[PDB]
Amino acid sequence: AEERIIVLSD
Amino acid sequence: GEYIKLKVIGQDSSEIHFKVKMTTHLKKLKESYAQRQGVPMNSLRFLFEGQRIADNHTPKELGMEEEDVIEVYQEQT
Repeated sequence: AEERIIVLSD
Repeated sequence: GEYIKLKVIGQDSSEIHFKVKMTTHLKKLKESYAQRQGVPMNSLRFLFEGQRIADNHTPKELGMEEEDVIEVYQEQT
């Protein structure tokens, strides 16, 4: 189970 | 810098993290999270400390800090 990071744009 | 990283706990205790700006309206997070579960957003309720997150809430307005947690609940009947 891998890490999931999403970068969101403003 | 003005970004903070948030852990979104889904119903299976799986987690997706988002890096957002302190000033970002949290609707994008909701829409991205619900898209990645393959579910309708209105089937979901996103809570911060039990309190429902609106499309126009921001992390700062809600008082969110780094690594703070959003819980995704099934919407109620």
